[PDB]
Amino acid sequence: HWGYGKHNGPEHWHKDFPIAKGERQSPVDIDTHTAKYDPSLKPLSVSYDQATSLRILNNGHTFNVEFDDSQDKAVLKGGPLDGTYRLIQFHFHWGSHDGQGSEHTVDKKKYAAELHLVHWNTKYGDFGKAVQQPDGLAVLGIFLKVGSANPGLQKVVDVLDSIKTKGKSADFTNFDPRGLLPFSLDYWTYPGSLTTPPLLECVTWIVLKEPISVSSEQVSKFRKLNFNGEGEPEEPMVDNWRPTQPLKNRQIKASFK
Ligand SMILES: [Zn+2]
Repeated sequence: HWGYGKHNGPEHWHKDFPIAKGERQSPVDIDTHTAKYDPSLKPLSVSYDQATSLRILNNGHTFNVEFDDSQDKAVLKGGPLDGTYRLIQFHFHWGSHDGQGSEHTVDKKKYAAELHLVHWNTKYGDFGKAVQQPDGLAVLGIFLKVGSANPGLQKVVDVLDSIKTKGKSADFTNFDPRGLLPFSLDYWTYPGSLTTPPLLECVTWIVLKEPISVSSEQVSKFRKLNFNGEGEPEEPMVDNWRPTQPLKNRQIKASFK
């Protein structure tokens, strides 16, 4: 019912999801000169040592790596957050070519891809309750810059040929998401939304300044996925990104001076 095509794409999402034109929509452009250091931010704590990946799936929009979120096995704390946020899945957005694909931009520059690690606030008990609250979700956003091959991505790349069409999934256990993090956790933060329908304004965005690498060959494997289901005309899964939205009455804060 929604997608990234001419008919069903970001320019038309507002018809069925009028919040698409709301106060706190994502992604946004990050102006690095006007994002101000915020000394009230606490240190950011990523605790992924016990993370338990389960499956990888093509949902017709991207591919998701799903985690066991029945316990505090992989959590995000600190920074702008109050309380504990549990990892439920991560996924990517990417382009048709290396010069586009990210959702957030930095001084109007696009990266080749962007990684989203989605976490929900445990005080709401269940992801489905959390997404209804303004402090329900915390999404780590990590930019991918084409350069050297990334070993922490390779297990993902290697399984993508098994989930080429919408609705396919594969077993995906023992994947360590720490291998997808940059070495510095310096970040920008702002209040926003899911970047796909239903576009709910429940997200504390934490966008890391340091990108991770991806080889040309690795991102080319992302582009061999398809939006369509089996037996339908082929629609390559590329350019599954929403363009940036107006900042409106928000500020982007920096964790670093
Ligand atoms: Zn995303």
